[PDB]
Amino acid sequence: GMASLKAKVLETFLAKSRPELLEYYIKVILDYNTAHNKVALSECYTVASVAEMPQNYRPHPQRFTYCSQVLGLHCYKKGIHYWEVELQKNNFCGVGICYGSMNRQGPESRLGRNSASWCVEWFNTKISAWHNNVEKTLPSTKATRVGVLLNCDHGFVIFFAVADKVHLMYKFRVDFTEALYPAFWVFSAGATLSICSP
Repeated sequence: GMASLKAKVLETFLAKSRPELLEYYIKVILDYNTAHNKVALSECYTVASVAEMPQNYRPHPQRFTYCSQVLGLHCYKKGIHYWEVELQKNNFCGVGICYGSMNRQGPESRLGRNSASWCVEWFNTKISAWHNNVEKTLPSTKATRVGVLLNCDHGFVIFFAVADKVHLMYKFRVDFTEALYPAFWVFSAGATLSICSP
């Protein structure tokens, strides 16, 4: 019964317009203590890019040591939330969510490559959705912006491509077991991920 009701709510959210999604807006700020040495933060901690000069980070237990990732400041276990990320030179980069308990060290700390995270990703300019180290290739888009709809109350996440209107990239139904952080990956030179304020 819950699964049948969840499905009807999911269809409603898949059909929402951008103004309707923006009603769930949440302000995401990047967490300085999580950024890998190769990740530079700028514009009042709303932009992540690949560092071209030393960032002079101190080692921190919450800092990613293996891959070029960074988290948002806050995590969410209740409510329904929406944020957007503008991309430049998106040859190798990723946008997703993860449990706080995701490992921050070693190969398994990569977004979508473990059971604690979900993401969409550009990889040699080709798009895929990832969870639990299982890939789903997706059609290309000319959009330069991703919208993430995180629904903790009903249990799903949706990734939208945002241009003049919104288009589905991929979704996951999940009965989440703990709070979720926005999460980001920037790997190719010149790649930038900018959190939007519309």
